[PDB]
Amino acid sequence: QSVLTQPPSVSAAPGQKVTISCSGSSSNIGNNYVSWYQQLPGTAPKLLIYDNNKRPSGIPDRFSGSKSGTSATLGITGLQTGDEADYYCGTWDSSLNPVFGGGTKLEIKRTVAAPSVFIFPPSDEQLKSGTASVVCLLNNFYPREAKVQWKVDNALQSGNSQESVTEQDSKDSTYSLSSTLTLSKADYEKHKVYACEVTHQGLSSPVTKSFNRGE
Amino acid sequence: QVQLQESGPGLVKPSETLSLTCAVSGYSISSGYYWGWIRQPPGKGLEWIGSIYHSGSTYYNPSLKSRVTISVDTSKNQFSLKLSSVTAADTAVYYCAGLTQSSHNDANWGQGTLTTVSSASTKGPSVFPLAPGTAALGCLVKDYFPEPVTVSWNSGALTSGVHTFPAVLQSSGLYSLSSVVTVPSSSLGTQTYICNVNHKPSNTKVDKKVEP
Repeated sequence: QSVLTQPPSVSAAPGQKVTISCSGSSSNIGNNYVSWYQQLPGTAPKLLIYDNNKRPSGIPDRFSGSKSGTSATLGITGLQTGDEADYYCGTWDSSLNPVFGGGTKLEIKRTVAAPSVFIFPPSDEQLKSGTASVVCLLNNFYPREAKVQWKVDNALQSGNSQESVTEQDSKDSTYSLSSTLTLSKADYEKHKVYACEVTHQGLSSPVTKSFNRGE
Repeated sequence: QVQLQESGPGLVKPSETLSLTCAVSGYSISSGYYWGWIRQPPGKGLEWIGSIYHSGSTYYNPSLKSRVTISVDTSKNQFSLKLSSVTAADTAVYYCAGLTQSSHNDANWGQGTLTTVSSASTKGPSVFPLAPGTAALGCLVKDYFPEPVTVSWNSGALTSGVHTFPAVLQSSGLYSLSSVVTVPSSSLGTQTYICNVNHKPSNTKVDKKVEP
């Protein structure tokens, strides 16, 4: 899909400036105007800059753009937590058809924050159907790297869980992570102790949250 | 305000034709300088599909042109995309967009609609509680296909502290997703918490109360 090259990611702290580059060719950026878009997670691209350096109404002057040769650059000053987003450049190609870059994710730097850990047994309703999902939540931590280990009756589980991580929080720049361990009902009823053990740079030693089935 | 809204998300089988519409509000479709479509494959950037101008002239991405038809229905104030002979390579969020006046320099975009091309079939979710001086609680939205689901809390009244995670694709070929919220412990006995789940591809909506 993409024809223009952008860095995968950039990062800076609040209040700072970042630049995001877009590299093309003579026949696209070389000859044509460049636009830039912001894509907040889950939303459509929103135009920040058109005709290389012009802002539409509503876009603050913290955003700026320029073009030189076969490259273009977006600048964002005075960074705010709400600026966490993917950013895309766009131009026109030798046929005057729109083309786009691959996106750059902006991450906001913040201080280390340990997660708050919670474990959830399977519900009785899910059990009634024949399955047991056990969920462990790691809430509002930074940086993104974290490790979850599941243990059932002290057996380390490997391969039986899946996890996902939210995009950075628009207000506090933290991440959260959910991990689901899945067992059949029969297997779940064979064991007592379900434990989620969490390692993170914010924790001076691993934190374990556990429950005993049925207790 | 000018609003564009794509038809709903869903599933199309390989070799069949993808059909989307975009309803325009707050602007007469015949007045638009151009209307068009851009897609975004999962985890990737933007890819233009085509445009139709006020004159009726169309221009399509040359890699898709044989498969693409864009047209305008002035009675419905809508424009459309048909993409024939789809394959899993056409899985993407599809956005409609247009520019209301040629003088104007900021096109209006729709919200995007995820179209998944698969030989799997539509399945609605089961919703389970994640039962709870901070308490966490949530909903597990399990075993649905295709994406997406949306989740709100308390009919949109509760937004602070909500985290709705990306779904994971299970080995069964079905998605599972969790949404959680952290709340005061003391509210658990007095405040009702309901997760509002919508899986538009199966027309499945469920409001699940989560109790301690």
